[PDB]
Amino acid sequence: HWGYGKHNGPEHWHKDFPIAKGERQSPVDIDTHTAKYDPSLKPLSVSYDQATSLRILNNGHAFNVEFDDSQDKAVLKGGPLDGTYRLIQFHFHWGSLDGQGSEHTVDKKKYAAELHLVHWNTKYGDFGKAVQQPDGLAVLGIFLKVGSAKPGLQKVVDVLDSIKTKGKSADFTNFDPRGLLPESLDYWTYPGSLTTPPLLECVTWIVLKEPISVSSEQVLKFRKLNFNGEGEPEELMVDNWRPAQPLKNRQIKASFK
Ligand SMILES: NS(=O)(=O)N=C1NCCCN1
Ligand SMILES: [Zn+2]
Repeated sequence: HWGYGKHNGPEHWHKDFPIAKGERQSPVDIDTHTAKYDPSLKPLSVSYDQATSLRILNNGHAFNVEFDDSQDKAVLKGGPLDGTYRLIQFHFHWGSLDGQGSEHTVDKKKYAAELHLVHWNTKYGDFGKAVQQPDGLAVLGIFLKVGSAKPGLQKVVDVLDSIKTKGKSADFTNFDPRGLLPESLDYWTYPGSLTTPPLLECVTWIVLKEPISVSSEQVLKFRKLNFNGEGEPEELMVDNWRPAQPLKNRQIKASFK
């Protein structure tokens, strides 16, 4: 099964998932000079005041903070999107070192990590149907740089000891994802894919320009997680990022001048 190692990592995924070489794969490098301001875009509406977090899970690839998506409670609207997208989970990608870890890059710069808030289009009724559609998902991507601590991340960091290994989960109610957002909602957007198998080409990506700052100690605790299950030899969960993929026939649009 797929992973991030030399024998099962990104260069191998195309054998089981041929769409890995498709026309709208993610992530990509965002060339800031080539992206074009689009005055047709609207501000992003991020409405997370009623979000209901439930659980945090180590799935062997990353950890997911899961939300109750049985009602419009935490939704993304506006920007490039038509209609309403419900938050289902967020997770991160990160490196073994502070100079790598993001999936998207900005003028080839790698950030220490990247947060993905995953939302599905409510017109398709749930997530499994949404992933079969070209406009099924919207992923809000936020870069993490190492600097000052992000207070709203600390509850996540402090629960990681309890989900060290693959398949472990813990209650994670009453978490407010508003505390993971930067001040500005300026963004880039393009049509892409999931960055993990099955790599489905269902995503409108919305990548914020402003990174959030996290402390070195916060990201160090991400790097103490394990890819392996309990009782198995320890494999640190680091470098769980897919590199940039060919842009092919796409244009990245900017919401800002
Ligand atoms: N990293 S990612 O693009 O968000 N890929 C995902 N794969 C499975 C479903 C949700 N997300
Ligand atoms: Zn992701």
